[PDB]
Amino acid sequence: YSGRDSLIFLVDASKAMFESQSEDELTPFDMSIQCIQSVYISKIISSDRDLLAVVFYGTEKDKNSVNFKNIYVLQELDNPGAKRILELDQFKGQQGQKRFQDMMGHGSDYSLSEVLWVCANLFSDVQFKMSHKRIMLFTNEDNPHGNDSAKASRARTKAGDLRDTGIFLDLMHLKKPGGFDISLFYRDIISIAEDEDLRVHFEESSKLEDLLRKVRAKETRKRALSRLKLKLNKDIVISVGIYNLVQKALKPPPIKLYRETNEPVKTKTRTFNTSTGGLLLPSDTKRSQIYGSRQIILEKEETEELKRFDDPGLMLMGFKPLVLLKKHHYLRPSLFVYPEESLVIGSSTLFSALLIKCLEKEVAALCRYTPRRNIPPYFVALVPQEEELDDQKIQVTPPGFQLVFLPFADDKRKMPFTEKIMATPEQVGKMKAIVEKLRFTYRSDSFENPVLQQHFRNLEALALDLMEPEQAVDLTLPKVEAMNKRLGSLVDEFKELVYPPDYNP
Amino acid sequence: SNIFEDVEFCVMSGTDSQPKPDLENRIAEFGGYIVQNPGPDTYCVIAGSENIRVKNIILSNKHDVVKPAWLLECFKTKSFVPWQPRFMIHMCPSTKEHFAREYDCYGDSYFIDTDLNQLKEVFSGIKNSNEQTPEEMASLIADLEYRYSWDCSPLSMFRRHTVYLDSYAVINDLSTKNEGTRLAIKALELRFHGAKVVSCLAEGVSHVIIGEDHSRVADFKAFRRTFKRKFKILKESWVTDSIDKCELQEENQYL
Amino acid sequence: IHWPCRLTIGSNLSIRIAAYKSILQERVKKTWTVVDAKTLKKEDIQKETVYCLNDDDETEVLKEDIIQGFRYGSDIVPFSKVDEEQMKYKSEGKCFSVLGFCKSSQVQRRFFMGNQVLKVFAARDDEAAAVALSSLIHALDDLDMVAIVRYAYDKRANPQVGVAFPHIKHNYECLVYVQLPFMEDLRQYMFSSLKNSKKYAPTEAQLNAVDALIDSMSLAKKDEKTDTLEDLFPTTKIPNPRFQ
DNA sequence: GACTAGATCAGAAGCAGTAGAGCATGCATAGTTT
DNA sequence: AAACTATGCATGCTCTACTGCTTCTGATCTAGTCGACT
Repeated sequence: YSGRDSLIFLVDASKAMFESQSEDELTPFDMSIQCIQSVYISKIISSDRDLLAVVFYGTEKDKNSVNFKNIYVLQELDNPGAKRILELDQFKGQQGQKRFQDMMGHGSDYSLSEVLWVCANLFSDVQFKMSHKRIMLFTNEDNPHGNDSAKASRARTKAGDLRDTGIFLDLMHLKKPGGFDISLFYRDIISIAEDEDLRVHFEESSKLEDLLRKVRAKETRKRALSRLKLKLNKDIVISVGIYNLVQKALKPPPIKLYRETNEPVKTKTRTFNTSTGGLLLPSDTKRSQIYGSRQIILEKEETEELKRFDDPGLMLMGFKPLVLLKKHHYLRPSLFVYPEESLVIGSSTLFSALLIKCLEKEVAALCRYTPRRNIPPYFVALVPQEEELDDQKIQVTPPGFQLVFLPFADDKRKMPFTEKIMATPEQVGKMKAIVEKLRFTYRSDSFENPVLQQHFRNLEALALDLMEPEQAVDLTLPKVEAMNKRLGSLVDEFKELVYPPDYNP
Repeated sequence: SNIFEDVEFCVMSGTDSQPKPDLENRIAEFGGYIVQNPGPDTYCVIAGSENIRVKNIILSNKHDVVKPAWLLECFKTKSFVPWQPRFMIHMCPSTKEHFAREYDCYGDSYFIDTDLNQLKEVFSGIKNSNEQTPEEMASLIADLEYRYSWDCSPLSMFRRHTVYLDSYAVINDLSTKNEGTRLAIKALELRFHGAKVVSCLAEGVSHVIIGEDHSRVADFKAFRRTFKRKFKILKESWVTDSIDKCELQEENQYL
Repeated sequence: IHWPCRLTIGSNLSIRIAAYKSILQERVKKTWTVVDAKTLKKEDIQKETVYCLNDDDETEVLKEDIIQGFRYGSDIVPFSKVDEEQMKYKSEGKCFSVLGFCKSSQVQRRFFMGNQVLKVFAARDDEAAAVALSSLIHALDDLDMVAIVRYAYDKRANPQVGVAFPHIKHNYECLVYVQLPFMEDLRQYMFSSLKNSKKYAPTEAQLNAVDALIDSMSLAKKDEKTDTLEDLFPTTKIPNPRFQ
């Protein structure tokens, strides 16, 4: 996946879209606006490098690069921002609905071929490389050109041309009084038609709920941290890329702005002699270390040379049984090693053979790791990983090697001496009962970082000028109420068995 | 025309009739310095909406939040108008101390008099409270009227004359409410005109009104004997004449 | 040093515990000092930080005229430090709460996060706490379970979700705590399958050669006197060569 | 010839992640004074 | 014996360099159209 993502929102502006069947139900136009705003927010948080556009068709006024009638391009393909979100929200309310009607109009003839043509023109106007070209059609009508067949053929031809070009189109059908029949006219326009999505739809599209589900997490495309070299011998060599399947999430770095005008300010640093008052360079400086009364002076190049043992890469040392790899011997997050094949040919077969043989023998490959030049070597273990996929053939664990850092002697610390005190069988049984009561299934993505979520919510409130920032419920709390209600009298019995009455913990 | 001379101004107005750019341009052209964020030099920040930034500024008691109406009025008169509690959404400790001496805790002043609109705004600022009681509130109102000689009002004529009406067949019994036609309306009007009507005949009753039903006259005449203070039985014509003439008629002509 | 806290399973049960740092990367504490080339003195070197606007004139701004802000995509929104401190997530410091108990198989090493491993013992000179902790450890070991818990060093420390598992030795018994990843710290990378691949299918001779290489390079010996695996190249006991 | 187009390949900016340096600050524990 | 002070440590924050990967941009080669010439 190389390039950017392009999304164009097509919101129909017919009379039927501006009417609500039942009370306490937002009109389809407002629902589309909210969905667009949610998508904009999700794109801003996850990846702001993508391009989003908003185009309205069926309006009285027209604004297009070709001067097509009855089409308005509210926002051209550009990176999302708070200004576009506010502009969309301006039409959110009923007063916003009136403003949209006054400044845009509604209830005019339109051609699907025309909107597809303007969308294609917008796509062709992007100078950046687009990995995905997508269009979303928000419309509750299923038979727009029911009074004319030539327009239907023109729309079919335009949709076919867009499909051939590589444009991927979706129809976000909304609620209709009578019902939505995709099989009537839109079946031949959607890029992919599902067999299930054939019956008449009397409710909202399921995609709308997914779109409205805001996601707050940065999405990073696949990228190799380093294309290192694995050397089984001074002559045998292969190339392997290193990836970080797990990486700590940090909030975006702050930026300095000028209070008076709120503009970026450049930060610079300089070094000069207090006597000569002239600029100095790193090559005109020495590093000093004072131990007691003695002073030791070394050049910067010498200090860099201090931590130089071997060239960057991985050097094989041997194979060790997996039983000898302690679970508690953890120092840094593990990495993933996968064959590259873009540098040396024939490495993939060797990697596969090594993986299968290590899995059969249950042996991890011990190696010396030097991620970069002038970096002290470390001892790492590569444990083979078996490609694991859950139901419906979705991968959950890729095949390769898991690189785990083995702590050195210095990294280990000695604990204070303690006297063992065995627990009686009754107390162990009570604890077993408590644990069984508090049983729960764990998954890798069952918790959210409260700090990052709160920061994102605060930034959203600041940018959109919202009244207050919606408090983010944190799942990291132990919800003591439910645990107490579930345990019952087990805690009291355990305290009586273990804790003496005159303890007061 | 530099009434504003080298003054730092922070505007943070959102949803309002006049948007931010117009206010910023007017401030800039009116010899005034416009800054997007507040600093130690800024002396007041304009806010027409209670957004997150305004709330944060309010919580940090180091700046004054002013409604946009203050700037609009300043432009209207082309002069620097002194601050008032109406325009101030927030008050820094220095400004709070300054206003405390000159102005009452509410939006009212001690020196400059008050007008109809100003008193309406002052009453708007004070929010309703429920620390009073009907009986004590009525007593306080009566004392206030008596102290300042407010007994000449037409709707407060019956302030100091409690009236009990024979709307119940059995006295001191709420379950025997009668379906009278004239009596109910007369009681309603009497209570409207400030009179006090009590469903229970207690020692505090001072006047009694009885309609065409003369059967209960003997019962009232017997009851009043035990009472330390004897009430008076008056016909329905007394109250009607009082309303017609807009003053309290003498009861001797209707006893 | 020891970090004291209270392991709480609910709102009533609480065990006084002390946590030490069993494993932590060692770094040189002495830092290289920049000195002048000629006089070899730190006094004759000064590092200054200055800020200027994005203009040719290079307008100078005082350090007190700079406001913190954040990028929201195509625009930058100011965010004052005081405002951030007021609006930042706040939680009670020094909390060690057991969120729940899960099968040890559900927690995998590859998901371990953080740069430290904690060893949790019972409070010193406390018989009741020691007995309770021993009972909990034995129950977890017998049931083959680990405790998903919430850990926070102090008020400022960001809350963390971690896994504590039993560690029973004849000399001593304790709990071993290692941080776990959040849903935002997981990367979803798709890798092409190697078992079903046809272009990179090794032949039987290649597999036999790899098996011979693995057998020849084994670093562990099966001592038959006790029928135990002895490590010939233990890398955990070797000191860090950088310090030497 | 001349030019403008078109394509096409080599260098620079941005990003991500790591290490090394210096500090805020609060939570614990050892020592001194009343 | 209790209150105040001292050191000591840890962790999160900020900056500056360092390296490696990905994407955008500027310099360099040819088809077509018009024109010049013998």
